Order: sequence, then structure tokens, then C-alpha cells
Amino acid sequence: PEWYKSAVFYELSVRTFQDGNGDGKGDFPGLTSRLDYLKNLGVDCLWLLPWFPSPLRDDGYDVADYRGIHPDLGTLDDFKVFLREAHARGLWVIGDLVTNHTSSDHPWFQAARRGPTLPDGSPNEYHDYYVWSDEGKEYADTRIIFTDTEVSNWTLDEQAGKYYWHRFFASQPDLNYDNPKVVEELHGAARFWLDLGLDGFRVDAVPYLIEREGTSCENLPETHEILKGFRAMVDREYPGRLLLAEARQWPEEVVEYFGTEAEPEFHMCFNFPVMPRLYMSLKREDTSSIREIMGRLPKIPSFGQWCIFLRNHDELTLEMVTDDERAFMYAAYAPDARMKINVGIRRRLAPLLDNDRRRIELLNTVLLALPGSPVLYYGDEIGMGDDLGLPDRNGVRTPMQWNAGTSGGFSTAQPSDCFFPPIQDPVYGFGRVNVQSQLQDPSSLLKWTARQLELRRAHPAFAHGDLTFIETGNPAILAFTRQYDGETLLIVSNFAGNAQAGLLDLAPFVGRAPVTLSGASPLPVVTGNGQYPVVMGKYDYYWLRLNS
Amino acid sequence: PEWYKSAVFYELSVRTFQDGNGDGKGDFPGLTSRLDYLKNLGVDCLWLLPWFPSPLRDDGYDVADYRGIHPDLGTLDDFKVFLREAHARGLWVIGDLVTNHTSSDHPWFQAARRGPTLPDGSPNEYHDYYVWSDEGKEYADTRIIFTDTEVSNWTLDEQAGKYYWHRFFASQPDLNYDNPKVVEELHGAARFWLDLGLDGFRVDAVPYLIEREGTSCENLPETHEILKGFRAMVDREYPGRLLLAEARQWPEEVVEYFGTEAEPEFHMCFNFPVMPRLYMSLKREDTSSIREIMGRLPKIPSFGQWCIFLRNHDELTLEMVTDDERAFMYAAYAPDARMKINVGIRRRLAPLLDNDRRRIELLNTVLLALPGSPVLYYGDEIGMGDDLGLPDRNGVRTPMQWNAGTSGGFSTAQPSDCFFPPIQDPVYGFGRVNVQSQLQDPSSLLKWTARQLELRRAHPAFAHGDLTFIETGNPAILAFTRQYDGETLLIVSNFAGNAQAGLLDLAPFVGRAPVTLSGASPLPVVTGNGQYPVVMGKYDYYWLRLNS
Ligand SMILES: [Ca+2]
Ligand SMILES: [Ca+2]
Ligand SMILES: [Mg+2]
Ligand SMILES: [Mg+2]
Repeated sequence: PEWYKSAVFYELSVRTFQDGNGDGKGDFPGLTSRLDYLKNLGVDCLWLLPWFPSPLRDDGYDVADYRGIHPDLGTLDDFKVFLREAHARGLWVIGDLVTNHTSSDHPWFQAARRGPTLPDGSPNEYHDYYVWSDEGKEYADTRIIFTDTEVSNWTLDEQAGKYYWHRFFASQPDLNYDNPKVVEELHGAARFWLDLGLDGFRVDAVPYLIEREGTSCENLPETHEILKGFRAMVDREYPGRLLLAEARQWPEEVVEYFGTEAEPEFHMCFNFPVMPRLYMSLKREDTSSIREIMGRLPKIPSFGQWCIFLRNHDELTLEMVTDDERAFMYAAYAPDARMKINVGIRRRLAPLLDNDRRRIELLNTVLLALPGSPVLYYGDEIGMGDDLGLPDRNGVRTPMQWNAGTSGGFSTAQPSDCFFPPIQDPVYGFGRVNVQSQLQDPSSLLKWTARQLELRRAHPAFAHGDLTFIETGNPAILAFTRQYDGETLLIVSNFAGNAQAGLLDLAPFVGRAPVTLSGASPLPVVTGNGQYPVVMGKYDYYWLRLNS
Repeated sequence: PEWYKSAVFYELSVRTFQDGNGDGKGDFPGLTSRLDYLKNLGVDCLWLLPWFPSPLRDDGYDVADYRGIHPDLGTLDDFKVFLREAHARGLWVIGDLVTNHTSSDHPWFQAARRGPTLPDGSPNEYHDYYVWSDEGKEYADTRIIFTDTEVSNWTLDEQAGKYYWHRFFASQPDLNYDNPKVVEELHGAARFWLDLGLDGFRVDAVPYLIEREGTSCENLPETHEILKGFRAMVDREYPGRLLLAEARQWPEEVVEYFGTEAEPEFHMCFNFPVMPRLYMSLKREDTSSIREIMGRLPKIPSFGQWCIFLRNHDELTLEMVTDDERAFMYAAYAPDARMKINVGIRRRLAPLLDNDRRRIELLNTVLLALPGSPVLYYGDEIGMGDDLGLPDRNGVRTPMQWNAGTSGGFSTAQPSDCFFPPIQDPVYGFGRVNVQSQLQDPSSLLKWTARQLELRRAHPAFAHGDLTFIETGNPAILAFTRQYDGETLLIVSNFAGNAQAGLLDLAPFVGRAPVTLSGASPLPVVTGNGQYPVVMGKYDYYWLRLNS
């Protein structure tokens, strides 16, 4: 069983996790000091957000050199030391491979915008690196992903006197995947890092690579043909290593990015479609939305493994839901206008659940109990909040809060001089929410989280089991099984804020004794026709074993 | 129905609650400015600890003047407006009344220790206020309560040249209750406050009033008669007021202190024995002991009511349990030797339960669902902690933590200057635990507690209903019913730290559906033989109503 199947991932922005030189910006020297924390929390893989040189207009997803380390974060040596030390400790590391586009400041585009043919008469290698147009009329019927900023997907470079394509920001010019030179250019970039010992990538914005006139330009098969090339490259050149796709898409298109047994594609994809239904079912006290969405997920290849997440560095995306659901979400979870952005809500996990421990522990159990490898977003293990006064998605990207000293331990510089200012308010401020406190608090959320991860660690049916929903007779109770290697788990959870009664249909399991995973307290043995009755308190989760 | 029966009491010390002027001592003006806080919290009566002028040898139970107020706290006027402002907001306030003895600094005793007659020949009215002996030998066959500091119960005064009787500290001389002038004083002290519109008294040290040769000098009939005299007086002149006995004796020893229908005495007494038991049941995962001790409660007069609590200004008293019981408690709740004192444990509530919100709620619900007027202790609504770095039981008498400003909002004095220092530790310190945070946090403990007091208030069966334990078939689960006026309450509670299953014997209520007091979500109806199977999560509490 491959390593990425049993792994727990944890996502972080180097620039915001821990600064080590008082300049007010996170860095690899500082990240390297903290590796002990992550490891003993129960994290196996780190996934760092982009670390490359870049004018930082989409926080360094606008890459200006693929083989660099942004000055801010340290040097290539620091990076190597970081890597060596993660590895020393049993930690895997992966990064973000930004494939669909670069910054407008990349030397490549600086050459491209000269003209189609060089002033000395000769032709320009770099102009057919990008995607140009004269009138800029192609690919209408194409959505504008950054709706609150971009009015079109073609913009007008003056130096070139033509239009260029960008699904994202104007300064993030899209890369021409019809030019096979460009495919070799990125093959280089991935070799570069993989040679250093990096254990994989999360690859970014992958549906949008190839663009055909008369289609939406998402999930095209040519796109997939390209990706197939990369996984081919890795399957040959670097056995073991991981490829992980971000695809914000409906469930039938999302599965496509695993490929087939015969034509393998990605090792992992994020389960984007389950994550909103989690929040929705919460507010509706109705888990149906969850059952439907999981029931629309085909078997994936032997090698595939789902990637499960609650939140991340981005807005809670609501693009891939019906209009009716979208509006309902906004009213229930985004009452103020500055809580919205693009087609999504820009908030951290805890503020979304109104800082309610009970609801928080609940939705983390379901993150753990589903089929996949879970990824934690940094700071949510201690219950960090947001600063909605920061532009774009910066309010969920504040500094990690280590203790109650200056800037919460992230830096010796005053908050004002940090790159993003650490939360100081009475509820979510570092005064009250920080790691050092919760390493001393016996009942803290951090201890709770460490202690539950460990519990999942001791049962592999979580990581590797099959799944099968149960009948509860009550939409607020959601039950399912996980079997793997002789182990049958029964996970029941109550999405209602008050007590709820179910009748569980355990017909398949007649004669078996249920017991608690924690302490094996015995429950009555299934009998009769196997209709097991239950009552459940507000937001309870029962994690169970069935013994034959 | 008499106000004291429905009410929720709240115990604070003025000296430690809020400081108006920055002297570093709480006082009435400061207290006055926090009355909205208390109104909104949900409580009905303020029990104040001793505010009388005193040298403070025995924490102000050593009184220098029963008709004044200690100067640290304010003036008689400050008190009158505090009282006018409490009342204006529907709060009753009661005070501490120390009947058996005064301080050696009381004028009475200073004037008493001259001699049986004056330097002008004439006799000395105040010689007979206290209790004198020539050889000091009477009243062997009586114990020395404070076995630690005191040797004798007679102490030699050189100025009077005689011995005086004192049950307590030698600076707390017994009043001479066989002298009728003194009974007059006791009545006049009580009348002073009752005129100001004080609503009642906690009456202190009653068993030891009268002392007789040849007895225990405890619980004597003569002493009961004075209290009847006392009760009689208040019924005549100030009807509606409350007299509550402080007195730590088993419930069947204490019933007497209510008196009888014909000859009233005290309106309320404390029930001590359940208190330790709730704690023990939790950690033994077994509730027999609670059932058993409510089972053994005597009948009490119509006007009677029991008082009932969790923690307070003193140590968790383990006098009222078996030795084997006392060991379990010390083993489970007092790992550190220095958490022990005086057959008790000197820790606040959240620390006792490892700051575990679930356990903390668990226990408060039961306190509030059980018969008896509950008294809550300042600071436990926000989960304050303790300072064992302070002597005696001053660990649990730290200043209230209002916000995260200087001295946690209590004073403008720096922490070192405050009367006792506010707690600053990582877990329970005012940077992390305070009112300002908890009001701003939609899911705080403080808000929860108000929710719950609201919930109690809506169902009179909690104040006036009878009590009937049911079966469950599993010790960790504790179920009972409250009934008054047609309404029937069913409150089920889980004392185990993991899921548990029960079979509730609801035979008396077949054909009836239980429903949630919170959002009125209903459950399966009761059917057949009336055995109603349940499941409960760790430390759950189910507050239910039964409809016909
Ligand atoms: Ca593209
Ligand atoms: Ca006496
Ligand atoms: Mg730095
Ligand atoms: Mg003062």
C-alpha cells in the first residue's frame, strides 16, 4: 500500500508559518525549527504553497522563475537543509507546480511581448510560448474565474499590440500547451526539484491547460493527454513520487484526472464536491446532500486515493453547486458582503462554525472517517480565525500563532511590520488562541486533534476501507461502514444541534457486538431483524467496531 | 410560591469582584457597575460574603462592628445605592450574619475585658456579653474544632484576668446567649440590615450558640429556641425575607434547623453529601451514590427548601464520605500532594475537571436539574482556575477576570498591588479567560450558562417538581423525572467518558412522546412494556419533556 494512502497531509505557506530573522516574513530557516511540532502532531506529509521568485500578485502563484527560491524565504541551501531534516524525521514534502501560467514578469513573457519575429529580422522562440490574438474574440462562452477583478480573459499588451490569454489575473499570462517546447520546459522544472529529493507536487489549475474554440476550455481530453505525459515521466524517471491534482469540478470530471489502470494520470485528487455539502447539511440538519454526492463517485484505479479537506488557503468555493444551493450558502454562512468573494466565502473553519467546539470536533471526525487522505490547513488544529479587512483571500492566510508573545511567536517584529498581520482580536487573537497554551491545556483542541489522528492511525480501515452508507431513518443522522482486512467500523454522526433518534439498519451484521473504538465499552448485540435503535446528543459522533 | 425556591444564587466577595478606584481592592461602587453583567448572566440572588468591619484574621467572619462596612469596600452610602441598583434590576441580595461570636476588636469585648465592674464602682453592662470563667475548667467533654492552632477552648486574658470561652480562633470570643441583652443585640443587628431592604442572611455558626455543662455544647434545644425567636421576629416585622443556615452536618441531622410547621426556624439549609458524589460518580463512571443519597432525604416543612452547590470559597469538603471513598477522590482529583488540605481538595472547578467543557457542562446541568436552589460561585461561569502559590484556600479567591487589560480588568493597579493577584498562567490566565472574550464569542461557556439558566427558568418543575429515579440498566447513566403542575420532566445524564447504552424504564408513561426542551425536537413515543432503549455520547445530558 503506497505511502500517500496512509499519510496525513498539512498545508502551509512558508511566508506565514514561522519567520526566523525578524524581517517580518516567514522563511525556511524558521520552518525548519518548527518541524518537531508538525511531526508530533501526527503529520506525515507537508505540502508547501509556492516558494518561487515572483512579484507576488497572486501570492506567488505568479511564478517568475521555476528553479528559484524567493529571496524572502531564504536560499537553495536552506531549502536543502529543510528537506534533509524533514526526511530525517519521517516527513514527506511536496510543493505546488504552477503549470497553466506564469507571471508577466517571467523573462519568457518579456521576450514573447517583443513581436512575432525579432527586430534583426530573425524569428522569436518565445512568442509561441504564450497564447495570442488580434481581435480577442475567441473562447467566449468561457467563464471569468476572478469575477470580482477581471472583466475579460484577453488583455492588451502594448509592446506586442495583441491580446493574450489568462484564466486568472491579467498579470498571470496563460501558457500555450500546443507548443511542445513548453511541455519540455515544465518537464525541466519538475525534474529540477525531483532531483533534489522532493517527494511530489500538488499541480495547480490543471483543468484549464488546453483551450479549444467552441468548448468551455475545461477538462478537455488534450489537457488530459498532457497530464498523462507527466505521470509517464514520473512513473519512469522517479518511482515513488506523488502527483496531486487540484480540480474544482463536478464529480464525473474530477474522477477523470485519475486516468485508467492502463493510462494512469494522477495519484490523488481533492474531493472538492463533498466539502460544501458538509457545511450545507450542517445548517439544514439534513445529510442527504452528502450521501448523493458520495454516491455519484465512481470506483477509482487501484493506485488512486481521494484527498479530503475542510478548508484551505482559498475561498470556500461554491462555483460547482446549483444556484439554489449557492444562494442558500451565502445567506447561512456569508451574511455580510465582505464575507463573499468571487463565487465563494472567504472565512476560516472556526468562524464558519461560530467558534463552536462541538461542531468543530464533529466536522473533523467526518474528515477523518471518510475514504481518503486528509489534509489539514495550518492553524485550524488550534482554531484560528480570519481578518476580513485584508484584500482578496489574505484574511485566511494570517501568521501561525505559536504563543502569546510578540506577533504571537511568528516573529519578533511588531504586527504592523509583518507581511500579513497576526490576528489580535478578543476571540481569535493570539493572546487567547495559540499553541503554547494548548500544549499546556489538557482538554485543548490541539490535544483533541493529535489524540484523534492517533486514533485514526490505529485503524487502517479508515485509510484503506470500502464505504457503505447505512439507513438511519432520520436525515440528521449519517451512518456508514468501513471494512478492510477483517476490520468493520461503524461511524455514526449527528448533524443536528439537539438530540436525535434513529433506527439503524444493521441487517447485514446480525449477531455482532458493537464496541467503542476508545475503550471498547460494549453496546447491545445486534439481534432480530437487525434494526438497531439509537439516540444521539447534539453533534455527537460514535466511532465503533463491529465484532463477529 | 416563595421567591427563594425558584432562585439561582451567586456567591461573590466584594473585595475581589471589581475595583472602582484603583486602590487594588474591590468595593461597592465597582460592584455596582457590574450589576448588568449579573442581571444578564441569569442569576436571581447575590450572596455576598462578609462586608463588615474586621481585622481580617478569620477572613472577616471576625466582626468588629455588625452595623458598618469594612473601609476597603466603601461606605454605608455606597452600600445603599448598590442595594437600590440591585433591586431596580430584580436582584435579591443576602448577606453573611455571624451569630456565635465577635472579634476581640469589637467594642463590646474591649469594654467587657475591664472587669465585672467599672473604675467608678458601678457595674459593667458589657462584662456579661461574653463568657467568663475563673479557673477555666467547665465544658470538658467538648472538642476543640480548630485542632490545628487552638489547644484550649478557654484562653487567659490578662486585662480581665479571667478566661473566656471561644469555639474558634482565640480572637473570636463567644457571645453569651444566656444573657438576654445579647439576644436583643442579635435582633437589632438583623433589623439594621433588614430596614435597608436587605433580603436575607446566611446565618453562621448556629450549632454552637448556647453551651451547657455536661453536653456536646452543640445542637442544643436552648440554641434552637433562639433561632425560633429569630425566625419568629422576621415573620412578624419583615415578611418575605430569607434565613439560610450555614451548617455542615448530614441532612437528617440538619432537618431540625428548619423547625416545624408550627414553630418555623430556617427557610433553607445546605445539602452537602451529593456534592462530593457528583465528582466521584464521574470518575467511577457510576451514579449509584447520587441516587442513594437523594433516596435518604428527610421530609421538610412546606416553606422549607434545600440549597445545593458544586464549588465555593472553600475547599471541596470530603468529611462526609467513607475512608475508602476519600482515597479514591484524592487519587483521581489530587495527584499533587499540595492540592490537599483539611480533609479536602483546594482547586477550582475547571481544573478539577481538566478544563473539559463537556464535563463542566455535564455537571452544571445536573446541579440545575436536581431539586434544590443552586448557588454558583463567581468565576466558574467562565472557567477560571486556581493559584496554589497562595496560602490556605486563597487559591480559589482570585479576582474576577473581566478582560485582558491591566490586572485582567479588575483594577488599574498592576497585578502585584491587587489584594490577591489575578491569575496569569497559560491556560486559565486573564489573557485567555475573561468576560470580554466570552461575550464576544458566540459559543462561550458564559453564554452557554446563560442559555441554560433561561432553560431552567422556563420550566417550573425544576424549582418545585418532585423527584423520581428511573432504572436505565446501566450505572453510568443517571435518569430521573421532575413533576409539578401537569408538566413532566425527564433528565438523562451520562457520567462515562465514552458512549453508553441504556434501557430506560418508562412504563408509567406509555403512549407518550418525549421531546427536547431545546427546539422541541421530538423522539419515538413510549410503547409496549415501556422499556425505552437509549444511546448517549460521552458526558451527554438529555433534558426532555413528556407530552400526552
Ligand atoms: Ca491554459
Ligand atoms: Ca457560643
Ligand atoms: Mg524571513
Ligand atoms: Mg477599591
